Amino acid sequence: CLVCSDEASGCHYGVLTCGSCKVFFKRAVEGQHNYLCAGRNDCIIDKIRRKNCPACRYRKCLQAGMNLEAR
Ligand SMILES: [Zn+2]
Ligand SMILES: [Zn+2]
Repeated sequence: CLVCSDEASGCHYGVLTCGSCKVFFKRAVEGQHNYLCAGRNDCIIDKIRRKNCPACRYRKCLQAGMNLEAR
């Protein structure tokens, strides 16, 4: 993961965030779109690898530069 650092794979979504955040982005993209954090001033879904905010993960998938159809 470009973001979290939970090893990722290239695949169809290109941008190699972990498999989950990709499929996630996908279903997100699709239904639950825009995940605007806990707006808790740039929440970390990283370093320690704890999901302090699921919303924030999508936000940083963007930030990482992860978009659905292989950005
Ligand atoms: Zn990830
Ligand atoms: Zn967050």
